Amino acid sequence: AFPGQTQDPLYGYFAAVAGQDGQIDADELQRCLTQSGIAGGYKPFNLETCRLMVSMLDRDMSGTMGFNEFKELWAVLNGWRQHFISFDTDRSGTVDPQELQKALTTMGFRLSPQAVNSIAKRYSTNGKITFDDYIACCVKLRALTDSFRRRDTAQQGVVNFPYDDFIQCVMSV
Amino acid sequence: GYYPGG
Ligand SMILES: [Ca+2]
Ligand SMILES: [Ca+2]
Ligand SMILES: [Ca+2]
Repeated sequence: AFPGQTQDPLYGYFAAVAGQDGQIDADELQRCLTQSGIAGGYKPFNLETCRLMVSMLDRDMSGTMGFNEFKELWAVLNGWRQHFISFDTDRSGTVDPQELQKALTTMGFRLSPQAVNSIAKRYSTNGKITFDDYIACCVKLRALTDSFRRRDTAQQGVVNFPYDDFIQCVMSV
Repeated sequence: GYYPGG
């Protein structure tokens, strides 16, 4: 888009992550975000979170992350970090199932509390959700809720899903 | 919807 963006201070870091083809793929992103430490600890930054980010920030349908998309990524991660810190009211560095229920309610989701508890356990070892997994969980919920809403033309909270539509929709996030 | 909504 802007060939002179080589002068941006983030460009060198972008280029190192991107390597030979000048684009960032989710594996490269995984390594980047892991070695950036942003999620804390020693575990890898969840690859599924990286794949969701590459997909959702994509501006040119390239399926890879370029420099402006990488610039946006950091702003988005900063926003999520603030959102995470804010619902981590006991400052454990993790979001528990009760903390998650509040976060999701505050975002306007209207979910069965049992289901929230189940979801929390699905994105953690012991109910305590790390930053990378918090993003994955919340983004997936929004994407699936959005997909459902678009198909729910009567706004009746029930969708008729033909199999093909169901599979393509769910398997894509 | 990749930004937080809360
Ligand atoms: Ca690359
Ligand atoms: Ca792209
Ligand atoms: Ca906590």
